[PDB]
Amino acid sequence: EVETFAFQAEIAQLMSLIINTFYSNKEIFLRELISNSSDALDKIRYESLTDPSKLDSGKELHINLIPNKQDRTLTIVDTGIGMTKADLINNLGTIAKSGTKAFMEALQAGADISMIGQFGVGFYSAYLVAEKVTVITKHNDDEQYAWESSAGGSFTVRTDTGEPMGRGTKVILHLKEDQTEYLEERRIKEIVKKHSQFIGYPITLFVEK
Amino acid sequence: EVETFAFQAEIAQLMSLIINTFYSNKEIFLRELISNSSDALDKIRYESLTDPSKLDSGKELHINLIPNKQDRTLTIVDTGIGMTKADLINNLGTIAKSGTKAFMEALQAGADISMIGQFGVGFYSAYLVAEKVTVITKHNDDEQYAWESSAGGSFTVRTDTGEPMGRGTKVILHLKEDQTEYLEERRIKEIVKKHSQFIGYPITLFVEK
Ligand SMILES: CCOc1ccc(-c2snnc2-c2cc(Cl)c(O)cc2O)cc1
Ligand SMILES: CCOc1ccc(-c2snnc2-c2cc(Cl)c(O)cc2O)cc1
Ligand SMILES: [Mg+2]
Repeated sequence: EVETFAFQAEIAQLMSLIINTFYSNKEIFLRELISNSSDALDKIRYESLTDPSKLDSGKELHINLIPNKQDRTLTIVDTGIGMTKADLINNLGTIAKSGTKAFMEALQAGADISMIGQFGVGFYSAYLVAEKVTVITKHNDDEQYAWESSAGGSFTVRTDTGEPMGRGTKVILHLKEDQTEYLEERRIKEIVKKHSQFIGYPITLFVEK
Repeated sequence: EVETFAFQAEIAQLMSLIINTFYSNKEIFLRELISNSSDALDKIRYESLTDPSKLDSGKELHINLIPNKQDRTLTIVDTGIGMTKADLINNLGTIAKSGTKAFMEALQAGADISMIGQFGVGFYSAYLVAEKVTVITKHNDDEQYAWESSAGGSFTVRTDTGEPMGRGTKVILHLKEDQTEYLEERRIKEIVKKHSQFIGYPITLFVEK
């Protein structure tokens, strides 16, 4: 049922540096995840321009942000193109080996962690705030899969048994104990307004009981 | 031999606003074109991770900048994934109808033209400096095509008879008469250093006799 994989050495090194480096401006993780949702939304939009049946798995193109203080999770849902199993295994659709190398060289030429998305590896900034990340994804070709990792060098992939998602990607951030500010409505609103004001899909921040 | 197409009304409106709006910071066109080359380079890199034969049409992943003062052209060449004929017709692989709408709304909510790439339509910033743009492209699936437009509502596509390119995209900017600074070596170097310092492929600026 569950397959466990080793990250490539460079990606393990990227994740160790994100986890261990002192860096206070952690809120940029949300901009990076919302940007990857926007890129995935743009891909299904573009494919649907020539094949409208690609939206038979959901016509609405949007992003939901769902805090849960009881579970200590922040979930980012989109209805973008989704990832195949192969793309999930292959670093969640990114060019992460080469992007890591360039990001390292840049951190040497003075860059800072907030520039991670210039290297094609912004997903991994989730580990600024999450002890465990779970990525549930469904592409029109393919079945629904769950990826997960608490870092430490490995990740798992399984066929997902949760709720069907139609099409798209859900990123569940299991927050570190000192990072619960990212469940607060005022804090999430301030970060989306500062860094994702011009994203071209609706972003709905859910509220809690 | 030559097919002529109308731009969609929103894209014609995007190009008219880029051509007619007073806006002095025209040099951002180069960052936008070099970013689209980087995205195309990332796509063939990612595809080659699971199918190395995709690089049988050229192993090196790079960007060349070629000024020609005699022809008044600046050419941007990359060896990225290339575009099919369909993608060229469909706004050079972009979601340009919806990106235009969001860029317009943003220019209302105070944004400026330099933010065009946040709307997925940075290509069209070429018309800040070019009277005519020619896009020659070759994808592994497909033949080599040339797209061209001097704005005014239409573009052409033909099978290209120039030099074979192996794989990738060449953007030829036929500069406006008052925009020849963008052929000067010191000027191009200053713009790549200011805005494309962290692009993860080599950028070679060619020199002239
Ligand atoms: C350089 C960006 O590369 C990217 C960007 C997005 C993707 C894709 S395709 N399907 N889902 C995602 C996705 C992935 C993540 Cl991690 C996410 O947070 C949200 C998503 O919708 C693949 C590569
Ligand atoms: C939002 C970016 O969307 C993009 C970005 C790049 C592409 C692609 S696929 N093949 N070539 C290009 C390309 C296109 C242009 Cl115009 C260029 O200047 C250089 C290129 O290599 C398609 C959509
Ligand atoms: Mg981008």
